[PDB]
Amino acid sequence: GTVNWSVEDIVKGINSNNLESQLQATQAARKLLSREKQPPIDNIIRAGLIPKFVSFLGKTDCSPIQFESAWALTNIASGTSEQTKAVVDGGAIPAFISLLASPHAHISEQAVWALGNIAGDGSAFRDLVIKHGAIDPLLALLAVPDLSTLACGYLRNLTWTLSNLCRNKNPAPPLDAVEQILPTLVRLLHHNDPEVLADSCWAISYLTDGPNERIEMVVKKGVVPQLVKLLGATELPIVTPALRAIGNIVTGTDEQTQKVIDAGALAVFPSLLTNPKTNIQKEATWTMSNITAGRQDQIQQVVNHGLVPFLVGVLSKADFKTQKEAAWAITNYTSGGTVEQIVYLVHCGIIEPLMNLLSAKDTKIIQVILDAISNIFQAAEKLGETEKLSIMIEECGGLDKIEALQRHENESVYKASLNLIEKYF
Amino acid sequence: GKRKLSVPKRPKLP
Ligand SMILES: [Cl-]
Ligand SMILES: [Cl-]
Repeated sequence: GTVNWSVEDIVKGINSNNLESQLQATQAARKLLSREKQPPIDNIIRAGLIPKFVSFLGKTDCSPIQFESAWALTNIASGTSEQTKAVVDGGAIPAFISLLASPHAHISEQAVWALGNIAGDGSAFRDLVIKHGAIDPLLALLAVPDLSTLACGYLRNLTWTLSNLCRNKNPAPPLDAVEQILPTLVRLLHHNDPEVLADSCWAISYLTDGPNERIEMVVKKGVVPQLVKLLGATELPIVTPALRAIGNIVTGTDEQTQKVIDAGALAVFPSLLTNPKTNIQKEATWTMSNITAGRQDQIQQVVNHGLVPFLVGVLSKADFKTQKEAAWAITNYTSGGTVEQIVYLVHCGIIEPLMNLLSAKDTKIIQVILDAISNIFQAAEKLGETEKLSIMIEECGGLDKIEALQRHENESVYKASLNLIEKYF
Repeated sequence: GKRKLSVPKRPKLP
């Protein structure tokens, strides 16, 4: 009955002073906006239907039209920024926040969904949603003794919407908003549903992407052990944001990095550094690079867990982006490590794959590797073994590459390469 | 030497 209407038919029904005709026209609009194949969103907007849908949200006397309009507005807000803006300009934000208190679960859920789309557009709309006071009624919906009593889809939508309030930077979410959300976020992080867990980890990863003060807020909540536990999950959609979160945390201070190590995260890295999914392998190596940029006792933890041969393996064979992160892990290792630790790196066979990457057509990684070779030679000077190191580099074709790098297009590349030649060869 | 670093919108389908 309300299937495949024209836009003018929808306008005609909505413009009538008949609430039932309006309900039927609104449902027809919803079904139009629900077809996966190019929904006529711009046509609906140009017809000036948005303010009508928003007004229908306030009709507590007629819950079906509240639901249909909420669904319709949800799908419009799911589109482009201009389409989302059109929904916001219609005054939908405070109207949807009022619907969060609806006695009908499917209606309040739709309001949660719609606010999620609006907040997900960017920092501005995210903060505007917060300013309208969305956080309190959102969190109130999760104020139950046991989350398992809530409908599965209902809980998933709430978690997803909450993660959008944690999303985006420039600027990051308000500090007072993050502090208000965090306790609920921690509780969701201990739930048993994979999708809730995935979105909870994404939310945490968003909050940990920034200044160390932002990281500290999260770490203070004691979520690191749970993040490490989720790091060993079988579900890839859980491991990915959990790894991202852990990776963000170790970009902070040595003390914050230590929390990750103490939680036992390093024991998961043999799997992560050999993970079939390339992006997991890249972010794990990136995480390792920031850990090897820490204290010497933290570098020692990496050694004790037997992660150095895994770094050699990644450097030897991986996607190039992952190998680039491995080069960083090595340069950071050699920069801050003890002579004993640097010697161990060579004994594990770091030289050959390090030299093989000097033939990469990437200026930055060449710089990074040259810094590593430099730092390794410095450790050889303290032991009087620079001659032995020079031979190793000579035996694997490393000297040939360093020599040809003397005539390289970059300034510091040609500088460091020629410096290495005359100093050790 | 530290180096710093779920769809935003979803339509409801039948
Ligand atoms: Cl924005
Ligand atoms: Cl892949």
